[PDB]
Amino acid sequence: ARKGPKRHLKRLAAPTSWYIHRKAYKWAVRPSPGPHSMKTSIPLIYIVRDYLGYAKTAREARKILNEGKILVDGRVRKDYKFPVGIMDVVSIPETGEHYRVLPNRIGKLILHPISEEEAKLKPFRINNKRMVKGAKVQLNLHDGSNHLVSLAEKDAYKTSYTVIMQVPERQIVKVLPFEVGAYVFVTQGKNVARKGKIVEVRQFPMGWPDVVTIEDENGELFDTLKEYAFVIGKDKPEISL
Amino acid sequence: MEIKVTEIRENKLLGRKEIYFDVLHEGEPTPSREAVKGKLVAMLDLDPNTTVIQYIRSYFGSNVSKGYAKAYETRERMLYIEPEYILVRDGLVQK
Amino acid sequence: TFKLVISNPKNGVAKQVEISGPEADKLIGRRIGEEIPASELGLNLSEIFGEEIPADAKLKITGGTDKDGFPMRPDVHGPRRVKILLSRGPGFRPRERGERRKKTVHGNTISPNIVQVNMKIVF
Amino acid sequence: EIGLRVQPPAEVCNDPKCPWHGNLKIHGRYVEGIVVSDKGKKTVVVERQYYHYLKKYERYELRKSKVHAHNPECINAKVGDKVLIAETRPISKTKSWVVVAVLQRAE
RNA sequence: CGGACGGCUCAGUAACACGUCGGUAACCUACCCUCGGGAGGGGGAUAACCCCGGGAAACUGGGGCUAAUCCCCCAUAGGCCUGAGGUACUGGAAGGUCCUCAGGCCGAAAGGGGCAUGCCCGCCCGAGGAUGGGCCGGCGGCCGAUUAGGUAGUUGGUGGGGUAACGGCCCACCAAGCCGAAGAUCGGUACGGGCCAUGAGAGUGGGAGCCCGGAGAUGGACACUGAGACACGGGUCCAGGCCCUAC
Ligand SMILES: [Zn+2]
Repeated sequence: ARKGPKRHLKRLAAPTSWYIHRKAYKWAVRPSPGPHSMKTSIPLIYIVRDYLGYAKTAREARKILNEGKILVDGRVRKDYKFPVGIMDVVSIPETGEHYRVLPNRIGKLILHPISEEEAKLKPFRINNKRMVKGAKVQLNLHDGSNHLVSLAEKDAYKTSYTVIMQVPERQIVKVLPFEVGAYVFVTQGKNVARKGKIVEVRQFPMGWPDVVTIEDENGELFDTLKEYAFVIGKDKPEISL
Repeated sequence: MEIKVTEIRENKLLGRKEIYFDVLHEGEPTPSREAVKGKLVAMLDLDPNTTVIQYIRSYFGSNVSKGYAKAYETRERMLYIEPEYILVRDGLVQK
Repeated sequence: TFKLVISNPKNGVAKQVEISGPEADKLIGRRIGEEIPASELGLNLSEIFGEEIPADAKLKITGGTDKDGFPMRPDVHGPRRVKILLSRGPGFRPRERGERRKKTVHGNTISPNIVQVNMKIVF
Repeated sequence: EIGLRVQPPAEVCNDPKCPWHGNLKIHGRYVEGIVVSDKGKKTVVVERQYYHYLKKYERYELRKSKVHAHNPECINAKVGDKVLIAETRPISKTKSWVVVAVLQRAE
């Protein structure tokens, strides 16, 4: 009978969304709590050691991280347990490399290379809105982060809109609304990594969530959850996919 | 015995060149680390020091063995990054 | 036979001496926290202790130890033994936070089972 | 307006254990049934029938499940009536459901 | 700061224990992330160390001296309760959050360290997330009638206490309900599943070794410290056994 929290992870019990050889060893790195969930994130050491290849062993990877050479959303990260997730930007300036973290169609996490001009912006989905002391408004975003806005400009922000920001400084630019011609990317579910344009939104009673109907390039229509629909543009992707 | 490079990569974060080469030895035994390093540097214009061979590996019946080496810029970084057992195995260092 | 450890704070020094007879029989029944005039026990501080000590001096009882090696504790009355659950001393050095043990100690009161006594001078 | 779409009662309740006009919250599932007992004070027992499939024999068997539910005064339901119930927090040892509406009374 | 994980075993348990779908608008959470703000003024002791020791050991007494991110106080921020109003937010649904007033109780912080002429590591308050758990419900999973009636805080209500929190969880008062031949209660047997063995299949039988969950640490009870234990290399008692002993 357990008397307290876990500190170990068996490699067969690790998330599906990882590229990981499950039978090679017994243990896996257990992720520390932080910006994303366990089902939408991977530790840095796996990126530095397995996805890219700049290290063969964990000691080498840890030395790289402690020398201060990997940035995530423009911030130095030295903990090997730090979780990297969807829409995060990974940067290596000694090489000039810049990647965006996204999901596959199977549901696994991949690195898409991008340019230095687009490695300065990151979108955030608004998940909730609160009033906080001083009659101010707090926006609670999809990576668990928070941002403050005033009363006067409160109606410009809603709970499935998207906000594009300069990341190390966190300055807002180009609010994108949830609408009926908006361009959407899917993050979870059976239709993960499909894209298209919103066609319709349906609501249900007694706590059941809302569903969105989408049209893809070829004209095929499909459905998913509104909380799984990530707005990235009005009619054209503001970022590369 | 002859050598044939097959892939070079540069690691700027660790500061080294990773070199995958083939070795050809027909009717001969598996060559020695000394000879392999000698020919490697004599060909690619490297300093013998600052260079470590990780492995030479032979396969079932091939006469073609595989090898992997690491070329460093400075001996300080070399010794701060590499573990002592391969340095002792090559001979750069005494216990 | 009672051994005495006589302490002078003014310098921070201590001397051990032996005692037997009526001079010892006088201590019995006396509790910790009581003052005695030295001479009554048949001793003098000047010679054996140190340089010079004003007369009318008074020895004060502070503790001691018995045959088997168990200490006295002031808040336990009587001349007899006890086993009690302790969180701090005297009689117990905890060694860990929130730790408790059942130690045996001697009471507040002197009795012939005692061996050594600890006396402090009050000026 | 409690989340479920039905015609609320025609009387104003003052009881904190009433969804309509009170503080008891409903969240989760909703099912229909038929009252079997009305003897407890503010308490009703509800039944629903369902068929369970047996694989080896390729056939079905009928089963009956019972549920104990809170019955408020503004919504006073007696034996024989068809009724809708909803899940909430624990009210007693055996009651965690509340009546929301009577669909068809009995005689 | 950690030692509450890892590791071992299947005695007990026919149960919301397990499996699956859901819920908590009825709850806690050190380490981590983001944002928004703070670090004011005063005190104290004691281990090491020195002088004496006691005891067979296990262990342990007195006196002198001295530090801190050790301990304490004052203030200010802040937290909780209640009453009266307003109507900014979220949500399917609110006195849940926000604003104003009032009466009160509790009550922070290490401006510490390193470098160097601003940076790195840390301290406290608030809002949210994450991680890890607690609690609730619907559905599903062995044998026996040479076991037929069982239940008395038992079933429910009103009002309270206690809890981190809903709750007969516990209390005072009022009633007579709850379960059952579609098998209650009682007894027997057994950790549950993913899975495994076999067979053309339908099916029959098993569930030690790997993963997830549960329970236990001679038997049986009870507590301290801590974010988290009634604690697997810790504590107290009874039973039971074993060992050292100058008894
Ligand atoms: Zn009403």
